[PDB]
Amino acid sequence: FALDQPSQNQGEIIYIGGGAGFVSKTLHYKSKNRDQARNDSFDILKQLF
RNA sequence: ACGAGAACGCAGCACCAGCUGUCCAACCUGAAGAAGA
Repeated sequence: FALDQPSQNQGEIIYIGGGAGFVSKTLHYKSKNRDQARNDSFDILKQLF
């Protein structure tokens, strides 16, 4: 209902634990472009499911 | 009727005394329960 999600506060956000998403598991989209990172993600996830 | 006969190379005696199989050394290195249940 709120989804405030405080942001830009000196980077104080950590996805600690699990059962949240597959983005925190695979690390290639922090050094690519949105279309390019999603293309690489599609290439690597074609082998899964 | 032998340069002969008779005659134990034998008796006593600890291969023993002292001496750390010790000294140094990490079972140690590298490694998400996620993911479309």
